[PDB]
Amino acid sequence: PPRPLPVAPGSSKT
Amino acid sequence: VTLFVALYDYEARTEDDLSFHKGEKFQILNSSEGDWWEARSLTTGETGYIPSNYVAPV
Repeated sequence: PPRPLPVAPGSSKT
Repeated sequence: VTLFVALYDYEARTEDDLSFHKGEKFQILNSSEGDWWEARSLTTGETGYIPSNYVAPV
């Protein structure tokens, strides 16, 4: 299931 | 021997997850039950679940 896995800063998500 | 530090801060949006900042130590007890693992802050003593992609073997 979709988890709260936040986006990792720095390299962020492109 | 399996401690992990948080490479980034995080604010649990719920009361189950935990909240900390880059540099927080964590003791993972189980991580094979979903992308999220259950870690216990060795400084506060509280235990909860945090993003496994936000912790690494110190």
